[PDB]
Amino acid sequence: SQSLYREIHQLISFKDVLPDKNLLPDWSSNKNPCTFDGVTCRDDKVTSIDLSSKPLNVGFSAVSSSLLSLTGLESLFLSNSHINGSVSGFKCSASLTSLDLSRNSLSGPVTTLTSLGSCSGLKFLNVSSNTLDFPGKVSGGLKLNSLEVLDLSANSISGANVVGWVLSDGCGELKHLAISGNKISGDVDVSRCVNLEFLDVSSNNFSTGIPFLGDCSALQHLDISGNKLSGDFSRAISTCTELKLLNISSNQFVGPIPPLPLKSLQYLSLAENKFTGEIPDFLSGACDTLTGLDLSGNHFYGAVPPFFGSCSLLESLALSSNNFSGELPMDTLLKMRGLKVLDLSFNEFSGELPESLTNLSASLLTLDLSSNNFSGPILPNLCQNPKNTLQELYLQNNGFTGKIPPTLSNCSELVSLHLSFNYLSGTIPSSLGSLSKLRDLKLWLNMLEGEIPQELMYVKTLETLILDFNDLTGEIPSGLSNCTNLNWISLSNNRLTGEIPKWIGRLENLAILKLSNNSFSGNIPAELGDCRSLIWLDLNTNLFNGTIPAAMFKQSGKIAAFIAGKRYVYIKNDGMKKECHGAGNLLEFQGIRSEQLNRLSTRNPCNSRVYGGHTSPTFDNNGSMMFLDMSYNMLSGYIPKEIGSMPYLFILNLGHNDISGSIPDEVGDLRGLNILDLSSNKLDGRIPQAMSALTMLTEIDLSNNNLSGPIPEMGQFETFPPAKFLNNPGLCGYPLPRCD
Ligand SMILES: *[C@@H]1O[C@H](CO)[C@@H](O[C@@H]2O[C@H](CO)[C@@H](O[C@@H]3O[C@H](CO)[C@@H](O)[C@H](O[C@H]4O[C@H](CO)[C@@H](O)[C@H](O)[C@@H]4O)[C@@H]3O)[C@H](O)[C@H]2NC(C)=O)[C@H](O)[C@H]1NC(C)=O
Ligand SMILES: *[C@@H]1O[C@H](CO)[C@@H](O[C@@H]2O[C@H](CO)[C@@H](O[C@@H]3O[C@H](CO)[C@@H](O)[C@H](O[C@H]4O[C@H](CO)[C@@H](O)[C@H](O)[C@@H]4O)[C@@H]3O)[C@H](O)[C@H]2NC(C)=O)[C@H](O)[C@H]1NC(C)=O
Ligand SMILES: *[C@@H]1O[C@H](CO)[C@@H](O[C@@H]2O[C@H](CO)[C@@H](O)[C@H](O)[C@H]2NC(C)=O)[C@H](O)[C@H]1NC(C)=O
Ligand SMILES: *[C@@H]1O[C@H](CO)[C@@H](O)[C@H](O)[C@H]1NC(C)=O
Ligand SMILES: *[C@@H]1O[C@H](CO)[C@@H](O)[C@H](O)[C@H]1NC(C)=O
Ligand SMILES: *[C@@H]1O[C@H](CO)[C@@H](O)[C@H](O)[C@H]1NC(C)=O
Repeated sequence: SQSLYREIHQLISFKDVLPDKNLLPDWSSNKNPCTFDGVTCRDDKVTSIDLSSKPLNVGFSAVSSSLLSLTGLESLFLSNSHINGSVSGFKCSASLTSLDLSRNSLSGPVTTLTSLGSCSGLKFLNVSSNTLDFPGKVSGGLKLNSLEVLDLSANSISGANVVGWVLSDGCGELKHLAISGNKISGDVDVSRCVNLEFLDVSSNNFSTGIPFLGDCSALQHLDISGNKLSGDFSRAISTCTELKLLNISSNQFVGPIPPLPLKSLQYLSLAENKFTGEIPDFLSGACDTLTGLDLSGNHFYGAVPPFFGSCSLLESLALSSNNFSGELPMDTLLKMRGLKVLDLSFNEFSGELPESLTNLSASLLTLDLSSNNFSGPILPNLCQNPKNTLQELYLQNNGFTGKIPPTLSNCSELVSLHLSFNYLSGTIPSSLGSLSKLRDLKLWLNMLEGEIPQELMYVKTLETLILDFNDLTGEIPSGLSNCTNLNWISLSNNRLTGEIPKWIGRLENLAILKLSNNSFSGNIPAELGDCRSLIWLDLNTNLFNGTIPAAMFKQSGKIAAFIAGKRYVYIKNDGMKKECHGAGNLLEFQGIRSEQLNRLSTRNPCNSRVYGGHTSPTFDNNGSMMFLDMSYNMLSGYIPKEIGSMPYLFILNLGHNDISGSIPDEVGDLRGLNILDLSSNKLDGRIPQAMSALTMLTEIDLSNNNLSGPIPEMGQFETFPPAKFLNNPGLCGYPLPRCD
């Protein structure tokens, strides 16, 4: 036939316009397209093409001209295919049923989509994750009332009543409308869309009316989350008898939980609003079907009602960041046969942990009790129940006393263990070495004693070891060398001894090493220079000595930084108190209230400058050290000129050592430098004029040295007070007295 002749010539013309033709190596002239990778055939005819996640790097016009006009083509999948340009008029086969152009670079007004009316059989359209917008006046209509499924999410569509524009020429056929992640506002009226099953208008700019749903006869999924809505959503959905998922989270709803349609409800989220009061008894009506409940981040209080025992299907219950109280309602929890995630964090539950909690160890995946006022010991009998499934145990920021139950080694599925901010005494059980899947061990701010267990070597998966603020002793166990995936080691504020092992150069995943305020000693191992992920090195307040090895900077410019997305807290030191040392403590802060930072004050001579966030380096490839504090040690000799080879270095603290020689002119290359402390050393010579080039300095200290001659007049030096240059006899020039 001709369509066969035409099919093959159309496919190859397309292949030929690709900048990297090597992309479709088995597509070739004089070969049957039904044997081509990417192609689906039925009865020797092409029915589908899927070139998704291939970087075609071509424009839509190539697509519409070569592919969309193919006789008999039923679907075209081109997600994440580096297609750019915009849609416009073309000839389109009548059999084309589905078009997926998601995750591309289509641009232009969303009205360009109207030209897909050419495709008279088009029922499913995905253009999510592009840059389609809506310039100015919202008039006319999209004119694609034949669609069953339309996804316009994650575009650049900003405007009022864009939804009216989509539905203007009818929506009797529409089953699924998604338009989340834009900047759309105004009215949402889908009452004429009597077949609509799925509506997602989340993460937009709605702040007026609640969506009008009319009879709401087929609606199963309603997501209006991530807006600024308030008002009577209860009345709006009261007719929705088929509703399975209702997500109204992250809005501005206030008041108690109002009536809800419960007979079909599987997932409910009211999280991150301003709801008040107690959980009402009438919610028992969903217990036949409810699968997920989320009430987090409101102002709820009281206790978890008894009726929840009948919710035998409830898999996850999240109630964090409210004000629930009383004891852990074990009587109710134990009936929840299907429960898998339990999150009561950031409330005021109190009392000791009930013995019966040991049964849940066999059903739960996540147990999060962090940031409550629990007291007593961690259940020793925990994970007795053979076939322990528990993966995540979060008990941080409570009032637990006693030992860390070695028993915890029986929860053999554990990937994450956070017992920080408690009053735990005793040792770190050697048996934790058994947790062969453990990635995160966080035990900081307790009273743990004894040595860091050698047996940790048995945990190949270990990524974070956070042991700060305890009473630990002994040396860094050689065993940790086997833990090659470690990316965050924090041992500060203990009483550890010995040297930094040279095997540390072996850990090529290690981004953060914090060992401040201990009694570590000897030389800084040149081997640190071998760590290719290292961006945060804190050794302040120890007994280190020898000279700073030039080699430790060999990675500069070669660093790519698995460390991001972890909640941290950075407590900046004010030079006000002399007992307070270092630039500042970077600390892990998952599941802990900042209000409880005051717990540190019995363990920390530091008075109040707090920087929150989630870890997030600034480069992605070819960066360098970002933080280097080696202050308050006994380092000597001169500063290597390779010190200047770190353009991402925000902070440099070498204060309070015995460093001598002159300041290398290469310090002037540290263009990202915010802080520079070299105070209380034996540095001499001149401040290099090269340092006039730095533009990001917020703090400098060069006081208590033997520096001499004039302070550089250009750059930022005139900006700092005399105090920063005191006790340098040969030193003159503003902010000091003019030079003789
Ligand atoms: C319109 O297009 C967008 C963009 O493609 C699309 O959104 C994406 O949908 C997919 C699912 O189709 C999402 O990817 C999933 O992510 C979850 C975890 O968040 C994974 O568990 C899923 O993996 C499953 O399936 C895989 C096979 O593909 C298996 O290998 C795996 O074992 C799992 O079984 C799955 O990858 C994706 O996150 C979204 N979001 C994006 C990319 O923005 C959207 O659904 C389309 N719209 C319509 C109406 O179809
Ligand atoms: C390195 O580690 C050691 C070990 O933590 C650390 O020494 C400790 O410092 C803290 C903080 O300065 C000290 O806390 C004190 O505890 C005594 C009782 O032992 C209290 O009487 C003191 O209370 C004062 O401060 C309170 C408010 O913070 C006031 O309410 C009260 O009225 C007092 O003014 C004080 O809190 C702790 O004693 C020491 N412990 C040891 C072992 O010395 C050291 O500071 C760390 N070094 C650095 C540079 O951080
Ligand atoms: C309920 O809606 C919330 C809020 O939109 C969802 O949480 C967000 O998920 C999006 C991606 O869809 C993320 O970009 C946001 O960071 C999330 N926000 C918050 C505050 O968590 C949530 O996933 C929805 N629940 C369900 C089951 O769909
Ligand atoms: C589309 O992508 C190509 C390849 O980078 C580029 O050269 C071209 O200018 C782009 N077209 C538009 C409309 O920006
Ligand atoms: C959201 O809508 C309001 C009112 O229409 C408008 O003034 C504002 O610019 C929009 N805000 C955002 C985040 O675009
Ligand atoms: C939270 O609950 C406690 C205990 O019932 C109560 O005393 C306290 O006032 C509540 N907190 C707030 C902020 O209302």
